[PDB]
Amino acid sequence: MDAITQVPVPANEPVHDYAPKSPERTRLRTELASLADHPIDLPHVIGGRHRMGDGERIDVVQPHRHAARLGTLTNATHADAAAAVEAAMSAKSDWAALPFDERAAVFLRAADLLAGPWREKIAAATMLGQSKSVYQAEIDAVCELIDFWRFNVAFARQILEQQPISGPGEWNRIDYRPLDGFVYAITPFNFTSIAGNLPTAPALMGNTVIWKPSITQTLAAYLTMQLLEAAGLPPGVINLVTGDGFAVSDVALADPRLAGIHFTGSTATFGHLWQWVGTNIGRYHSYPRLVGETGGKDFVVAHASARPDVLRTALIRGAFDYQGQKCSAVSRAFIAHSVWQRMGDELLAKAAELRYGDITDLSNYGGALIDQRAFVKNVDAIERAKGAAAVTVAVGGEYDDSEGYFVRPTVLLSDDPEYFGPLLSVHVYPDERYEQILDVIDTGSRYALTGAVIADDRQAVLTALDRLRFAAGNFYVNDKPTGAVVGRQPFGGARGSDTNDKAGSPLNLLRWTSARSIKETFVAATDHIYPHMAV
Amino acid sequence: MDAITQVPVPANEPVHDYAPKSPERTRLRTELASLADHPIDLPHVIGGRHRMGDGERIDVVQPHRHAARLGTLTNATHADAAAAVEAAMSAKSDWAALPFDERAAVFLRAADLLAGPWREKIAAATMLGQSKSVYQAEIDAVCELIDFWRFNVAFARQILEQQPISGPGEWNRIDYRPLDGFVYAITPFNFTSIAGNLPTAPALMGNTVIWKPSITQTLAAYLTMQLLEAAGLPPGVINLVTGDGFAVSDVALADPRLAGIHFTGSTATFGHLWQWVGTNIGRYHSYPRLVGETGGKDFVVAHASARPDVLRTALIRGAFDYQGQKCSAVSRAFIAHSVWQRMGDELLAKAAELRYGDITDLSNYGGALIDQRAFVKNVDAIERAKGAAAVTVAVGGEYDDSEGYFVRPTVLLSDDPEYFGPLLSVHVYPDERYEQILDVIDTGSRYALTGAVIADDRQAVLTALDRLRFAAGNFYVNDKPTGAVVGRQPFGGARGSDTNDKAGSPLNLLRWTSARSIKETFVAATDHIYPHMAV
Ligand SMILES: NC(=O)c1ccc[n+]([C@@H]2O[C@H](COP(=O)([O-])OP(=O)(O)OC[C@H]3O[C@@H](n4cnc5c(N)ncnc54)[C@H](O)[C@@H]3O)[C@@H](O)[C@H]2O)c1
Ligand SMILES: NC(=O)c1ccc[n+]([C@@H]2O[C@H](COP(=O)([O-])OP(=O)(O)OC[C@H]3O[C@@H](n4cnc5c(N)ncnc54)[C@H](O)[C@@H]3O)[C@@H](O)[C@H]2O)c1
Repeated sequence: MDAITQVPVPANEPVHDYAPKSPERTRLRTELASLADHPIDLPHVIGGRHRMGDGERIDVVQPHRHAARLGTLTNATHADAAAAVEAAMSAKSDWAALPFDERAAVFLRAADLLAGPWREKIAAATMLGQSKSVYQAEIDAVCELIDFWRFNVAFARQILEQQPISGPGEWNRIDYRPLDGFVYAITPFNFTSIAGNLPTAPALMGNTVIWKPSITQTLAAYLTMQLLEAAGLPPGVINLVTGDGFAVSDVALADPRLAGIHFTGSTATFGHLWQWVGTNIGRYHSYPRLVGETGGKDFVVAHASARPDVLRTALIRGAFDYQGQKCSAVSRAFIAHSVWQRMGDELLAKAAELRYGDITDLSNYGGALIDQRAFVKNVDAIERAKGAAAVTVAVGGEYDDSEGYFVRPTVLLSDDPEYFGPLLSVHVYPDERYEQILDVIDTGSRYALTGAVIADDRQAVLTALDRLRFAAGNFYVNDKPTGAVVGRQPFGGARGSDTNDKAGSPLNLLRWTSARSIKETFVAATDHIYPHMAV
Repeated sequence: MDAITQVPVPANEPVHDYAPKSPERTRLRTELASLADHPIDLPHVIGGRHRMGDGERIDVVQPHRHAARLGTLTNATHADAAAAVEAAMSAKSDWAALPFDERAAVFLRAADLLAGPWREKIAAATMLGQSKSVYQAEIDAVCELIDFWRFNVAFARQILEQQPISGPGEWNRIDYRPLDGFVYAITPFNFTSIAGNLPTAPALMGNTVIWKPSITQTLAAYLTMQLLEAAGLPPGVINLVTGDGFAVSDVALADPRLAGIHFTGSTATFGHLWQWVGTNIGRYHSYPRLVGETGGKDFVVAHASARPDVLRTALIRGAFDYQGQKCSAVSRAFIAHSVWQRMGDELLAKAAELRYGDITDLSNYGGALIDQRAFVKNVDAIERAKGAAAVTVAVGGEYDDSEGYFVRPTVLLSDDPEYFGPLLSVHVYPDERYEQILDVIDTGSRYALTGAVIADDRQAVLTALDRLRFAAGNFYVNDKPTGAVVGRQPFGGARGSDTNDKAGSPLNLLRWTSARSIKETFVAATDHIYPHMAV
């Protein structure tokens, strides 16, 4: 090869609507029936070998219909974990020695497979196992994962061409090496996109990986692994180990070849892994790159100039999309009294009518909560709210785990200015207290990933962007604060977090490299003496 | 202001030679006499106030003439440290609210002051206190610090214009916020450039800082502080606390407002601070950004095709420049027998004749070791080498701490393939064992920051760049592996370190920011129902 090649130019994948009579709806139904009617083994995928292991068998079910099994996995044992580590270390040399363009082709090809023949399958599997409506499955499992692959390939190519100045007499270049060691990718239930990206991002840059997906996302994960295999991912570059991950960590965090951890999920899990790696820091051949994101909860503030209709829709969608189970969901709204008079009743009537049920009925707005643990935490939050003097349940609050893990959309009214679920707290404040409410938000916020202001008044908007500059990761104007699209709304971690390097920009990819400068001098000095030293 | 402004285009500052009869030599002598003859108090500089504190008095002396005092500082006490923290937190709001261009002007103006009227003063102070020849002082205290300022301003401006895609219906922008909290900058004796950059880099991006320079670099540091003040640095943006730093850390690492640490120095100090911050992680308002570099030792491998003259000069300069006291110095050479026959005697004769003495005599090649601790470690390394069967002292080895901390350039011959000082170990290997020697280097290297191959044969060069890809940070061809120039040879940390973000590229600056996306949607949805849900 004698070339300076360019990659295809990425653009965001269009979101299909699955409207009645559309051909994608019909294709989705065929995939929904096929996955739901033929449950499978969900094995470990180690050095290209699909194998059930010897650890306990654990079923993956439809959260919205928990009697209906989708598959059964086995809990990784220590020997499984040790096999995944050795297979990653064994694939490394032939993977790192493939040219970037051939590595990139794998992910570009996976993107195009996901965009086309696998589209409704990966969407259906995400709908079924994670309890997502077709819209939620589409923006995540299809569009966001496709965009991660195409955009990462573009970002990587952009990194490779960042090169230094050459002075007279020399040539300086930079080589973006992979890491020495394996990468451990641990992924959450709630996004099939994040589950795919976490292991493939470091892989693109020449690394090999063990991937520990969430149990309740393991159907879409296994199918993501199969898609990558059909795209030409070589055996052992990414190794999938199923289960709770406890035995995987026992092995991986003890191995001196651990190069880094790529994690998204709860702050409790992050802290544990973080303290563990710190406790063991003396064993590692290299300082492990810890790249992680943890949760928060989002807020909306509506100014007296807010459009009522926009506000109501941003609260319903922001709080209740995916049953409030995104990275963050709208949990706290601060609404000016005069705007509350115009849209308060409608917000409550619409929340009352919103349909949660079986997501194979495309009527429904959404599905169930992810598992019995989530359902219990939501029951407890609701009962705490019923008993707290400072909060009234204005609508919702009902729950029933008999057919699925269902919690109704719930709105709490609070007169005073955790869990993940469809619970929205609304405080109504006097219009003239806008600035004082901004201060409350600023003083009490450590865990907002995104905030929003709803206001037509430019001065009110700029006042929010200024005063709340540090009170939230990302910040939205006149829209819901959820649903970052790749290439468009990067970053967005919690306050005080160190998250410039999260998924969605070139900075994540640089975490999976170790850059080196190469300097060549054409005519170097042949006498050591310097001009100052002369008589 | 209604503008999209650009910054001046940076280029590397030219290095003055200080040759006999040059006007810069004459200006340097005036500055050398003035600093040497009028020793000063070296106070703390807190919220713009220069004050001696109540901790013990510690003299700063000429390492090469340790009876000659340059100044006297006081060991920061706890109350001093607490005052530096409060003054930083108190300057923050007016500094963060200055527009980038006005912050940048401070550093561009400091650069131009250092390039011109302060040039020979900051060079003289670095020569006197750190025992550097005029060449060593010039490439560091003047050129590298000037280039850090101008290049950082250019890199920062480049970061600010990295912006996302806007979709139809919206406008997405990115705001590069400063950190919330103060930055703690701890700097080493050996570079006046690093000492300046560490505190000013995060400052450029809107942060405020406490700076704890090395005792033996404190003359040039205090004068750097005065230069920044003459450039318009506002009071309390950077606060200088003198001494051993123990009492400064007691306060800073305990303060919940610690945003990050910017450190360069030994791995023992780094580990200690790192474990301390990890032990206290639960107290901090934000996860502290730990940005640090630690040492190593460098190697040169000469192929049978090496140019003898180039090799000899690269070994002398690489090992003996600044008495071997740079970030890394050439400590191990692997030389093909046939090339050793051609330049071995000359290398030994030239090392024997090389002059180390008082650096005010511009004849000398260099000066003394930095302090009594460095001198003792070098005495011990030499005596260990005299007693080890595997090594012969071929030249040098003599030392005398009576007038200054002087250690002679020393070459050890080793038949088998720590401290910082002028000690070079040479192993001579059979020409045909090139590839086997590359393997030895690779297997035994954890602490090489830079390596070099000396070879005219292209195949031998490519074999070294390939086999030693992971055995060294940066890698040099046909030159000494020391003296990275800003914008030209970035990166260059030790093996397994996490140092993409070190001084010398835009990645260091991003460590001092927290990026946020702002999304505005012009016509957001006014109904929550999705197209899939339709009858
Ligand atoms: N900030 C973001 O972008 C973002 C995105 C998605 C989810 N989240 C957050 O994550 C949580 C959502 O999902 P979750 O419940 O899957 O989080 P979780 O922490 O319970 O689980 C995350 C993953 O870690 C695994 N795990 C847990 N302990 C482990 C161990 N010791 N060793 C190995 N693996 C282990 C789990 O099986 C799962 O695969 C919420 O708090 C949410 O806010 C954040
Ligand atoms: N990698 C690089 O780019 C690079 C560059 C320069 C120096 N270095 C390394 O650093 C060392 C050189 O210099 P050094 O001797 O000044 O290193 P050092 O670690 O002894 O001291 C570094 C700084 O930390 C301070 N310090 C030490 N303990 C402290 C504490 N507990 N709290 C606060 N401050 C504390 C010292 O006074 C000094 O200012 C060598 O090992 C060298 O390789 C590395």
